[PDB]
Amino acid sequence: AKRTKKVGITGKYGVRYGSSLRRQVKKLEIQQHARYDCSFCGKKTVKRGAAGIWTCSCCKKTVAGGAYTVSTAAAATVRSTIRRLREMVEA
Amino acid sequence: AAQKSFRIKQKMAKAKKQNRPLPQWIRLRTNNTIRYNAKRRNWRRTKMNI
Amino acid sequence: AREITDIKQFLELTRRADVKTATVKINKKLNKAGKPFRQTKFKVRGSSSLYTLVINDAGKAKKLIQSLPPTLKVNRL
Amino acid sequence: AHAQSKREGRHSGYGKRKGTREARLPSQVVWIRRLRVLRRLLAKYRDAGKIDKHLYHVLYKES
Amino acid sequence: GRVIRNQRKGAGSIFTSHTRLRQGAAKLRTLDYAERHGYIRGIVKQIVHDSGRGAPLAKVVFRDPYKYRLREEIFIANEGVHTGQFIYAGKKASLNVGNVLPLGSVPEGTIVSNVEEKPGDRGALARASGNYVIIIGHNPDENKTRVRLPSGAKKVISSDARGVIGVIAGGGRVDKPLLKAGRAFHKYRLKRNSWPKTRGVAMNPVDHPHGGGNHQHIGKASTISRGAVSGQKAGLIAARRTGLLRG
Amino acid sequence: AQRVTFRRRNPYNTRSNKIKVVKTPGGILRAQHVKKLATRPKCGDCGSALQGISTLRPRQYATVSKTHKTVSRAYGGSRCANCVKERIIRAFLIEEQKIVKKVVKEQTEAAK
RNA sequence: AACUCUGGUGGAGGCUCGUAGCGGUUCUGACGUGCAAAUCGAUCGUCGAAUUUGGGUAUAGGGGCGAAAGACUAAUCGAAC
RNA sequence: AGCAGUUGGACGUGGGUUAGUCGAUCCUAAGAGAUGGGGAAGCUCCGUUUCAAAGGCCUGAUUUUAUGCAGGCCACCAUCGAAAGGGAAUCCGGUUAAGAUUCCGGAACCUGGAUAUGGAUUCUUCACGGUAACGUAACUGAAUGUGGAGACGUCGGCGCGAGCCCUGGGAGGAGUUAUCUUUUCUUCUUAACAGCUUAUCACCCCGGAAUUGGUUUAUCCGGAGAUGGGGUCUUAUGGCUGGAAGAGGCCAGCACCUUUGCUGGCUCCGGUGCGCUUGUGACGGCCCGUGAAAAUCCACAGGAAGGAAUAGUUUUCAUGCCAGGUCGUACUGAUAACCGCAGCAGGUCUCCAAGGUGAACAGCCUCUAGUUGAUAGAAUAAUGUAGAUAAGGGAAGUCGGCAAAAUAGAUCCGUAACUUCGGGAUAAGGAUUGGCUCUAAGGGUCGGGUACGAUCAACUUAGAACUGGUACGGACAAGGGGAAUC
Ligand SMILES: [Mg+2]
Ligand SMILES: [Mg+2]
Ligand SMILES: [Mg+2]
Ligand SMILES: [Mg+2]
Ligand SMILES: [Mg+2]
Ligand SMILES: [Mg+2]
Ligand SMILES: [Mg+2]
Ligand SMILES: [Mg+2]
Ligand SMILES: [Mg+2]
Ligand SMILES: [Mg+2]
Ligand SMILES: [Mg+2]
Ligand SMILES: [Mg+2]
Ligand SMILES: [Mg+2]
Ligand SMILES: [Mg+2]
Ligand SMILES: [Mg+2]
Ligand SMILES: [Mg+2]
Ligand SMILES: [Mg+2]
Ligand SMILES: [Mg+2]
Ligand SMILES: [Mg+2]
Ligand SMILES: [Mg+2]
Ligand SMILES: [Mg+2]
Ligand SMILES: [Mg+2]
Ligand SMILES: [Mg+2]
Ligand SMILES: [Mg+2]
Ligand SMILES: [Mg+2]
Ligand SMILES: [Mg+2]
Ligand SMILES: [Mg+2]
Ligand SMILES: [Mg+2]
Ligand SMILES: [Mg+2]
Ligand SMILES: [Mg+2]
Ligand SMILES: [Mg+2]
Ligand SMILES: [Mg+2]
Ligand SMILES: [Mg+2]
Ligand SMILES: [Mg+2]
Ligand SMILES: [Mg+2]
Ligand SMILES: [Mg+2]
Ligand SMILES: [Mg+2]
Ligand SMILES: [Mg+2]
Ligand SMILES: [Mg+2]
Ligand SMILES: [Mg+2]
Ligand SMILES: [Mg+2]
Ligand SMILES: [Mg+2]
Ligand SMILES: [Mg+2]
Ligand SMILES: [Mg+2]
Ligand SMILES: [Mg+2]
Ligand SMILES: [Mg+2]
Ligand SMILES: [Mg+2]
Ligand SMILES: [Mg+2]
Ligand SMILES: [Mg+2]
Repeated sequence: AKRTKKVGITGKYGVRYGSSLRRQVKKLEIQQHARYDCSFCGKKTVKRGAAGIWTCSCCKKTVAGGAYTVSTAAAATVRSTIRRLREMVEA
Repeated sequence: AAQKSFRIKQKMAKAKKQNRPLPQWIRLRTNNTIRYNAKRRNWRRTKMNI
Repeated sequence: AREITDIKQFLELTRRADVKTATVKINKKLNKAGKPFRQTKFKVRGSSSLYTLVINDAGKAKKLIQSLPPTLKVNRL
Repeated sequence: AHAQSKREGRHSGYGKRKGTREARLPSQVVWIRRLRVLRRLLAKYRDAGKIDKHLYHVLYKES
Repeated sequence: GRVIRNQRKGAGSIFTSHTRLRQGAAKLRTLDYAERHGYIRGIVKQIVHDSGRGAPLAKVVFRDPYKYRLREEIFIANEGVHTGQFIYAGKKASLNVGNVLPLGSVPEGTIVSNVEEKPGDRGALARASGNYVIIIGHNPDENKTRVRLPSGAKKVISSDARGVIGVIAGGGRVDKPLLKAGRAFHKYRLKRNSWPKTRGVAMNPVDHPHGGGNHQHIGKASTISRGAVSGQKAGLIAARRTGLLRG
Repeated sequence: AQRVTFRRRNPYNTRSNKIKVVKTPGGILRAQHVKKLATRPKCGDCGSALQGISTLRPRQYATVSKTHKTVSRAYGGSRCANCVKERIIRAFLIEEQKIVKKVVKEQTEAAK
């Protein structure tokens, strides 16, 4: 069933810590515990391995990433910027 | 301590061989003044402090 | 302790120039379906291991206990 | 004698209980017994041919 | 009358780092002929977790140019590098994420990390997690490169100082609340003994400049001179302004 | 129940002081000091435990014969038959792509 | 239609009740020329972690160390012996 | 020895501690610390690889050799630091007044060294089989490099094993026997080491999957090759055998200052499980925590070098031969062997851990083992200290419900305000509970034509009748609650 209405993963914290703080940690404990898809084998088997490490259980390949997501928005912007500058330099 | 060093066991051996009373013939000597063993040690009275 | 399942290997083992003593141990055992019989263990004392040959037939036991070398000291029981 | 009485079912009423139901026998243990019974029966039936794999796979998840 | 707690940290008795579990000093490869004239290919073999550090470390194995062996370097992993990735380090390296190439041989607006202050000191700037240095300038007549540091500071580095393309991995770490002193305890247990912090106003006057009184107050001004001496500097040292950052 | 004692002067439940209660031919329960369990040799590429090689404590490999410590294939007790297969396939294919790259580069530098 | 609901499963938490353990609330109980230069009894707080602890090691006196009481630094602490 | 004492941890005199395998020794941890060098009037301080001319390993295996009058290689740079961490290897039985993993007997193993025989390999000189995972008794391999082991958190449930517990049959011995009881208690054991077998996981070969299938307690896996059919492996672990019944155990009969023993029998076959303790396996959860190091040992890559007659070399195969030093080793580990002035209700780290009740390593009772020690006797005044009870009232007592009492386990019902929506909550509040005789559900293994039965077993749940001085969480154990304020 629906065990909890809105705390979700932060029902382990009970009534403590403050509701805003438990919301802020809920939105990142979902993110750091989600299974992500691998960019090398296509399977949704990427898990976090001590923040910054994201390891795929198939094919055993490990990517550096953000502390709670595989790809932060700053890093994706950096990847696009370096792609743009490399395409400008080598052409 | 049942796992001693030889230095501790050497001092323990000296203490064992010293843990004796006065010889009785020493009290019969000419101009004897020694009455008893005044450096006598027991394990229940004074710890020898290694 | 090692067990031999071979007769010729045992017999060349008794003449190894390190073996001085053997033992013939007689067990009063039971087979399957419980009939009493006479197991015989021949134990050769090598210099590193003791080798046991287990013979469940008294005819073969009598044959090998006579085929043992005469210079080798055999204990019984 | 008390063990034979307990096997016959005596000395197990409401006032002979000091631990909870889940303390006396866990609901997880009861569930594990049930699920292994149903999976054993389903695998026995599928390998005996009295159900096919397409009925077995429905009944596996429904069990 | 007593030596105070910030003064006691320089003797370094209990205030040393807790460096048992750390993988090594995360440094760039040493500046040799290969890195100075061409490039050298290494291989990422592990992305490991450093203890007391918020960012992962890439154990990148190169070949030693002069002796047949393998030289393992410990880089700070930029966000996007993976195991089995070839890392190309040197002047003739290409502009890919993870490559280690000088600030003279990159375009304007390039985003680097683990970037040096002097050419050959093996990584100094933008090494914490999520941090990066933007390359805003070049000055080829004096071999300089204007960069923007993570603090907003504009700095002029040599164009032969190196940097690793990308942002440092482990970004967004501080966005999660620690929620409890247990999480802060285990945070600082592998860094150093800088926690828990007693406030100086809770102390006695012998323990701190702020201590004492029948009410917990500071008494004198918290803004202390830069030319003040060791023992007085317990407050806001050399503060240009105070209060909230509003206008 | 008979109750056993440690046979050595270490009285603590350390990793090197594990015991096992065993019944002796005298009929009594006695502690038996078990050694540490051995770990399988792992591959140097994938880290998976590799087959055909005995699981011994590290100085027990000096006692056994050469057969127990290797497999008869290349990279015997070092790699695990799919890592070796990948190394062979990669060694063949990259050293053919090197020849292809050599003739393409020679063509492009010989055109102009 | 976005999506809701129910029954199971699962076994999280500086979660709870409570042994060992660690503390030491109240009796302002006992004792108070004591068993004891701080204990005894009941009653209590806590009990899976900011836990409890042995061994090794480091910090030494106007110095240390202090989740801060001028606390603790060998029955010695608003400056040990 | 706060009484005593013939007793003693006391007094007097002696005896006692046996190691290749248990430890130290060796390695590194946090760290201590010389050297070079720098500082300091100096005692000495810094630093631990530095800004040092810091060096030792094999020669291709050998007579112009105490192996050099030769190459070749290594770029590291003291040492101390753990009797709980890492670590080469020993077990059973017996034995003493007191020692034992140390002695004795038997059975092993490890390291170092020497070295012979058998085997193997060799006219294709440095093996062969399997498609393969890999197999084997062997089956050359220097520098150098690489890799592995050492080498690693914590919790949760599940699986397997061991020991214990429970228990059936049988072979003994002991108890009870007015009556009953095929009964109550007890013995029925198998070490290190060795051989052959033995597995989750993992891998290989065939094959090519949607009607998606396999599958866990826990939902993961499959065209990057699932299910399925064959195999390969690690040997934790189990089984059979050797050890090894000859030992040990339980008995019987005869000997009866017999030396002090002899002879004989039996020591067998099972079952069970959310059991307990422990080891372990495959997993899962957690982390801004991702949970030592080195010694040491091995393998691989490389191919320097060396070598072929009836076996030239080489043997990580087997069997043989010799050696294993030094120190510790007795005992207590505490209500008397340690610290607290002591023979002090204090403090002091840890392993093992039976039956019942019960959720329980709680409390209460017992088995093995241990103790029965603490000045005693008499009498039963007050006042105490500890434990209780009390008619009617029920906080009127007191600064204050201090102290005590009430409540309490489990099952079912019922549960408010407020809330950060997680809680509050065991809210509050209310029924039931014994015994006996039954009933009904909840399992495992055993078969089919190229619809159903034997058989075995555990304790959970629900219900019913009957029954009793309405008792029943019958001892123990075990929340008082509510409305509010700071
Ligand atoms: Mg239970
Ligand atoms: Mg449940
Ligand atoms: Mg440090
Ligand atoms: Mg503070
Ligand atoms: Mg204060
Ligand atoms: Mg052993
Ligand atoms: Mg808690
Ligand atoms: Mg609690
Ligand atoms: Mg307690
Ligand atoms: Mg304790
Ligand atoms: Mg008082
Ligand atoms: Mg008094
Ligand atoms: Mg007194
Ligand atoms: Mg001072
Ligand atoms: Mg004050
Ligand atoms: Mg004091
Ligand atoms: Mg007296
Ligand atoms: Mg007297
Ligand atoms: Mg005496
Ligand atoms: Mg040893
Ligand atoms: Mg040392
Ligand atoms: Mg050790
Ligand atoms: Mg023995
Ligand atoms: Mg003894
Ligand atoms: Mg012996
Ligand atoms: Mg031959
Ligand atoms: Mg062959
Ligand atoms: Mg042995
Ligand atoms: Mg398959
Ligand atoms: Mg335990
Ligand atoms: Mg190995
Ligand atoms: Mg050999
Ligand atoms: Mg001894
Ligand atoms: Mg002893
Ligand atoms: Mg003792
Ligand atoms: Mg004393
Ligand atoms: Mg003293
Ligand atoms: Mg006494
Ligand atoms: Mg019990
Ligand atoms: Mg029970
Ligand atoms: Mg009278
Ligand atoms: Mg009354
Ligand atoms: Mg009344
Ligand atoms: Mg009043
Ligand atoms: Mg009044
Ligand atoms: Mg009260
Ligand atoms: Mg209630
Ligand atoms: Mg309330
Ligand atoms: Mg009833």
